[PDB]
Amino acid sequence: PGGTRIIYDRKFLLDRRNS
Amino acid sequence: EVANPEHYIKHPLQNRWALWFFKNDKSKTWQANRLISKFDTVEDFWALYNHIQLSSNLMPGCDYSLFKDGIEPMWEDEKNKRGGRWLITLNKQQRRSDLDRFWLETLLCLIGESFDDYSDDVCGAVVNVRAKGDKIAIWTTECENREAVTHIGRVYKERLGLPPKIVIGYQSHADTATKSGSTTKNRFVV
Ligand SMILES: C[n+]1cn([C@@H]2O[C@H](COP(=O)(O)OP(=O)(O)OP(=O)(O)O)[C@@H](O)[C@H]2O)c2nc(N)[nH]c(=O)c21
Repeated sequence: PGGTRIIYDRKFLLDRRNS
Repeated sequence: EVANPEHYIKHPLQNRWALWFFKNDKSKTWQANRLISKFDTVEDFWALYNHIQLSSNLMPGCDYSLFKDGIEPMWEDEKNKRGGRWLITLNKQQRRSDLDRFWLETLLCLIGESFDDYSDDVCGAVVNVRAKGDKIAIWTTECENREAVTHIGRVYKERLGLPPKIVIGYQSHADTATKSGSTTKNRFVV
């Protein structure tokens, strides 16, 4: 508990597949 | 003079990951059959992903493993010996329809830290390409951490989007059969 974890939703990741 | 990060900085991942490949030689020791590369940003993940063979294009008997940097994709590792895995068993037909997208979703779950705090229990995932049926599994560090293990399994099954009625099981590594099958049981199910 406690900690600024870097979290990415699938949409965010997929939108940069080719970027 | 302060450039805007969003314009030129790569999107960092919570963890640095390492991709491994396994080529069955039948003769050599399992361990003797290798690291591909590592990455710790979204852009670098895709650059690697986009130039390697899709799991469904690999020869039967090969594996792809994505584990947090420092954790070898084997039972003996400090972070896996007391752990286990959520196993996804695919039929032969699913090689065409679900293998590749299931593996990609697994990857996105890992690097994206999709299990919230319980993501710290995640070690990695492995996909086995086999003629009798492909398998995908997410390995966790401690088989006794019910809260973490059950939540991970639940979110994982949801993310894959397979029929909710289908049940998957979690087996600890220290319990793998050592005889000829000796009933390999599940500690948890979701
Ligand atoms: C993940 N893993 C697999 N092996 C070896 O690889 C064999 C195959 O294990 P497998 O997980 O690759 O499934 P496979 O479909 O090939 O075979 P099956 O399910 O028993 O039909 C094991 O029985 C071990 O001999 C392993 N051997 C060691 N020492 N350590 C590991 O972490 C490890």
